Amino acid sequence: MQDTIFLKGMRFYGYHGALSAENEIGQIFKVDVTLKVDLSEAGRTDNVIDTVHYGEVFEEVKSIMEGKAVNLLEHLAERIANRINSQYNRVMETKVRITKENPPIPGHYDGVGIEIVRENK
Amino acid sequence: MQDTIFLKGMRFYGYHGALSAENEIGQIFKVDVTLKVDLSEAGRTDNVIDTVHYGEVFEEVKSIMEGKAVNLLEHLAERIANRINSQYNRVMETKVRITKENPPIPGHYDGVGIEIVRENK
Amino acid sequence: MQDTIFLKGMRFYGYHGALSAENEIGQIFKVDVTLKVDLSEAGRTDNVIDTVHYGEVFEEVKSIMEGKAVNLLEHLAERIANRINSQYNRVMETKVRITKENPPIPGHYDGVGIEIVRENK
Amino acid sequence: MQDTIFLKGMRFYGYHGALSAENEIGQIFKVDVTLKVDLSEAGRTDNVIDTVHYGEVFEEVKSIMEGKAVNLLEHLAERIANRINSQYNRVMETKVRITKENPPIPGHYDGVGIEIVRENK
Amino acid sequence: MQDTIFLKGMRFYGYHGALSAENEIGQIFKVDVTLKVDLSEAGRTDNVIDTVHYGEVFEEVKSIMEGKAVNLLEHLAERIANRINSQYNRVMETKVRITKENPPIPGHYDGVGIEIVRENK
Amino acid sequence: MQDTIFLKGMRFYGYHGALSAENEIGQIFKVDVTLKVDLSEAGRTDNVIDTVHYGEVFEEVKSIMEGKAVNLLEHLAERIANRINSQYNRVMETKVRITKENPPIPGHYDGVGIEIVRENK
Amino acid sequence: MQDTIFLKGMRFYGYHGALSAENEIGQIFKVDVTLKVDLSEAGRTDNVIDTVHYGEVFEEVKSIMEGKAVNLLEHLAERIANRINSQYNRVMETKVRITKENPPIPGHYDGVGIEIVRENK
Amino acid sequence: MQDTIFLKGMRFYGYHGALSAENEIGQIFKVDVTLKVDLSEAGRTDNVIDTVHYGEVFEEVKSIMEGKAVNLLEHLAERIANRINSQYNRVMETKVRITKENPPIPGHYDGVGIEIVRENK
Ligand SMILES: Nc1nc(O)c2nn(-c3cccc(C(=O)NCc4ccccc4Sc4ccccc4CO)c3)nc2n1
Ligand SMILES: Nc1nc(O)c2nn(-c3cccc(C(=O)NCc4ccccc4Sc4ccccc4CO)c3)nc2n1
Ligand SMILES: Nc1nc(O)c2nn(-c3cccc(C(=O)NCc4ccccc4Sc4ccccc4CO)c3)nc2n1
Ligand SMILES: Nc1nc(O)c2nn(-c3cccc(C(=O)NCc4ccccc4Sc4ccccc4CO)c3)nc2n1
Ligand SMILES: Nc1nc(O)c2nn(-c3cccc(C(=O)NCc4ccccc4Sc4ccccc4CO)c3)nc2n1
Ligand SMILES: Nc1nc(O)c2nn(-c3cccc(C(=O)NCc4ccccc4Sc4ccccc4CO)c3)nc2n1
Ligand SMILES: Nc1nc(O)c2nn(-c3cccc(C(=O)NCc4ccccc4Sc4ccccc4CO)c3)nc2n1
Ligand SMILES: Nc1nc(O)c2nn(-c3cccc(C(=O)NCc4ccccc4Sc4ccccc4CO)c3)nc2n1
Repeated sequence: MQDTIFLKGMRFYGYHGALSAENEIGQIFKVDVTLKVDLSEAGRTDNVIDTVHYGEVFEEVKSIMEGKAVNLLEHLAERIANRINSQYNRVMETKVRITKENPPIPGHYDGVGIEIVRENK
Repeated sequence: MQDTIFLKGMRFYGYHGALSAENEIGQIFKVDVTLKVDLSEAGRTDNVIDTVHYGEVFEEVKSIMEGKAVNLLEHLAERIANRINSQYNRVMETKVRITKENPPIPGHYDGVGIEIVRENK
Repeated sequence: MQDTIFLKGMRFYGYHGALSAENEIGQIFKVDVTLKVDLSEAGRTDNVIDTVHYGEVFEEVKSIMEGKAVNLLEHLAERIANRINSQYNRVMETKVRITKENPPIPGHYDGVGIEIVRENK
Repeated sequence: MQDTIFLKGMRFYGYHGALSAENEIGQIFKVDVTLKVDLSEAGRTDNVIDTVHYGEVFEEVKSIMEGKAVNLLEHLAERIANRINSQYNRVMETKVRITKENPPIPGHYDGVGIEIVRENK
Repeated sequence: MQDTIFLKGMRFYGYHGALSAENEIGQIFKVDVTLKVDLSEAGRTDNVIDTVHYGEVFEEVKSIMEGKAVNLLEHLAERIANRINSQYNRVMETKVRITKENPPIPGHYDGVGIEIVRENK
Repeated sequence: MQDTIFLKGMRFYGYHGALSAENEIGQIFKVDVTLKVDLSEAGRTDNVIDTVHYGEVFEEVKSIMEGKAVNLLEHLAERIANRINSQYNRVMETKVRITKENPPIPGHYDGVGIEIVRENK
Repeated sequence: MQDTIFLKGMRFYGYHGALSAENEIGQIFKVDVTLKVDLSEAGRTDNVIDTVHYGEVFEEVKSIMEGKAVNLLEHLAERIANRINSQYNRVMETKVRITKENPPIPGHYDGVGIEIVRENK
Repeated sequence: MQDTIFLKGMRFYGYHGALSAENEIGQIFKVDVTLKVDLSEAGRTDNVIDTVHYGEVFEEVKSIMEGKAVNLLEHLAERIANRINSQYNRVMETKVRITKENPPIPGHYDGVGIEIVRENK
């Protein structure tokens, strides 16, 4: 089963980071969420109730990304995957990628970040 | 067998969406289609009749994307995969990705969408 | 005097537009603001009090772009130029460009919009 | 008076070109239109009737770009400027830029084209 | 063994295509080549003779892409994979992707093309 | 008279540069040419003989950019402007911009270069 | 005289900013420098000694951008323009644009900054 | 286990290359590093000590990329993978991609390079 529902390049201004100054100034966090969902019923029915609402997922990601500042991207993604898996039984597995395009790293790069994959139990 | 025929970033202005206002205003839909096709005969012969015509595939996608408005991206992709699989026996499997880069979601992101993979029976 | 202070590609999700459906769904508005300001004193002093604060300007633009929905981009830009000119005497003239990259126009384009230039009286 | 109304990166697939093969195959034409229009009344009133409708302008450009094939970009732009100037008295001057990003020129470049500026008489 | 040597976005102006007009006018062909090669010896030695020369590979691709016009992308890629596999025993497998970003297809898309994977016998 | 004919982002691999190593290795040179030409006759007539051929201009630029290596970008642009002005009486003035996106400068930048404007005598 | 020598998109990681946290964490500063220089002698001679060395200019910009942290972009640009004007008599005027693409401003934008133009006395 | 920590598009100006002239002039090297690391503990704890520090990894890559010039990209990547695997036991495997976007290859392409994957022993 290779069907997926995705939300790409979601950007949020947040205050996460292990560094005091980061928590103070903040920065933009980029988030990609890919959900493993069987979409054949919805493909047949065309009834919005047979699939997972992208809009609702964005709201969940947003509430976590624009909420309380935490130290790690690992913790933010764990909370997002866990939030999506908990509320949608149709999601067989959740992939969350978070990128800091402008972290406190003296250099020239496109971004740094993490990616996790959590199956829905 | 890892050979594929692809059509990337096809853009169509359509009226699909579960929201009345979407159906009224419309938006641009981005579509990626990847077809699993054994291309060694055509690679040998160079005869256009031994492969699947990209132009014809685009026409099929277009007729569906610019046709009657439906609620879901899931339904649009199901119709496209089913249309391609039905008319081309050489296509072993069809992957259809549809992205709404500008859906009615208050936020900053690159796009939202779905992706399905349907083997040709 | 060719010195300027600028804010490029500011993006806001708003509900402006002459069409009911636009007001309902909303869309992203892109805004460029260029201010004619003599920057030699600040270039000499390095004292933030001798120039116009980009951060404060962004806040002004934001309050207007994310506020009450109006029909025209012309009206939004007039309000922004007027807001900036009114609060900063050092701004000799304000240029405001607003782009709707995804208006209700069935077609393929990069964007549509307006640009105004208002001298500070 | 530096106010303008603009339409950027409009893309149309057409068959214009002095070469037979071009007329046969076609290509994408990119068009930028900038109109000199005094926008202060509309900025005051917020009444759509006090400005020039971007949507209507796009329709005009489209009808010319997707219509009968001609030899020159110069002729296409002359027809567009003339069409806009004729129907809108508020347009003091029309600038039309047309780019062939992929003309029959053996080489590597971003595009070739012309730009004209026609005052409204 | 997941090591690879790659050449991305190689662009050549050629005259390939099943349509007479294409052969006459030509267009830009984009080519991506990925070679499966064990790079640990070279990683140890740092001796250029223990790996496959990217420059030589580009020359091979070029000679085929800028040579005699053929009908299919399938045939061009088959010739490239076969050319690389034949001359380099260290290449365990060759992947060739060819994209026509501007084919004679009336529409808006990013590109169309094929991709093949050929193991070296 | 604000009409212009332009060729943007022409790229050529050349060996120009004041440094021996540059002459040996080479690099990509990016060239923009803007010609001041009255395009109203051609806009009226649609006859290719009433304007300046973009294709011919590209050929001229190419012959200079891919020819004998010289030390300066200033000299290359002077030769191009002079070549275009000499062969086309309809060109009232020629602007030539040449960019070295990857010169032997240890740093991070988008490009360095020169731009000249030469009226046709 | 419209000839210019330019350096575009120079990027430096620095610690400038009126905010303590900025000075602590730092960020990338983007700089564009355009110099008004008569390039006809060099265009004639092809002798590097008749023009201004882009490499030397970059070094000057770099020494200022990667040096002591100051509060304002206005001060940094004033120092750069003044440094270039002082060391090169052939530079009739220096334009310096500095952009903070990621300042401590909670929002979505492309960048904020200033631009100054200083004639060489 | 599909969790990863990544650093994308790191750019360094170095002098690596098998050609004398390359070693003399230098060029920009682009590096992507993907680390296979189990991130669930850190996702639970939010304690920076339970994961691998992206900043420290960048420093390692940098020290190798901006250090002594070597002939091959294969050798540079082998040293990086080996450096990361050696210092971090939590890294189960290291993927290093190095791209020369502007090598001494007369042509038009996006880049050439290699990619290696080394499990941590
Ligand atoms: N795995 C992970 N996940 C997160 O969410 C993290 N947040 N930080 C984090 C915490 C504290 C500092 C930094 C940071 O980027 N520091 C950059 C830096 C780190 C280590 C060593 C050097 C540097 S930069 C440097 C080095 C030498 C001189 C001057 C500088 C610039 O400050 C990041 N690391 C994370 N790792
Ligand atoms: N899986 C899927 N597939 C499709 O094809 C869909 N079309 N829509 C769809 C239908 C109705 C509404 C929307 C939509 O994007 N609504 C966005 C939204 C949804 C849910 C909750 C909030 C919001 S936005 C919001 C929230 C609070 C205040 C103000 C707003 C902006 O309207 C999308 N959802 C789909 N899901
Ligand atoms: N100068 C200006 N400023 C603003 O802020 C505006 N907002 N709108 C606005 C208001 C109402 C409708 C639209 C709009 O874009 N409509 C697009 C459209 C307009 C006119 C004619 C045709 C079309 S699209 C079309 C045409 C034929 C068939 C189907 C369609 C798609 O609806 C925009 N126009 C503005 N002009
Ligand atoms: N000012 C202007 N405006 C237009 O609208 C034009 N359409 N064409 C046009 C007409 C006929 C041919 C071409 C074209 O691009 N030909 C390219 C070309 C022209 C002249 C000389 C050489 C070439 S390409 C070439 C050269 C040598 C060998 C092989 C080739 C590839 O065919 C363009 N020129 C225009 N000029
Ligand atoms: N698998 C494959 N590989 C190649 O290398 C190919 N080259 N062509 C090829 C050959 C002949 C024509 C075309 C082409 O793109 N034609 C586009 C087109 C094809 C089929 C049906 C319609 C169209 S476009 C169209 C349709 C209706 C009206 C007007 C038009 C524009 O001409 C491409 N097809 C290939 N397929
Ligand atoms: N106006 C102009 N026009 C041209 O066409 C030029 N070609 N070169 C040119 C000639 C010789 C060297 C270079 C070059 O870019 N050198 C870069 C450099 C120049 C001056 C000072 C330092 C550097 S880089 C540097 C500095 C210190 C240590 C290590 C390095 C890297 O080599 C360029 N300069 C031009 N100027
Ligand atoms: N003209 C100019 N030049 C420079 O070089 C400047 N550096 N700063 C500067 C100094 C201090 C703070 C900031 C900054 O961007 N602050 C952003 C901000 C400023 C003013 C008001 C609000 C904000 S953001 C905000 C607002 C409300 C709640 C939360 C936040 C996020 O901190 C920038 N301003 C400059 N102006
Ligand atoms: N696998 C690998 N890894 C590295 O790190 C390499 N560095 N070089 C390397 C060494 C020496 C030369 C070049 C180079 O790119 N040369 C380009 C070139 C190579 C072979 C054949 C032709 C050419 S370009 C050419 C051809 C004909 C005429 C004129 C030219 C331009 O010089 C690269 N090759 C590598 N391969």
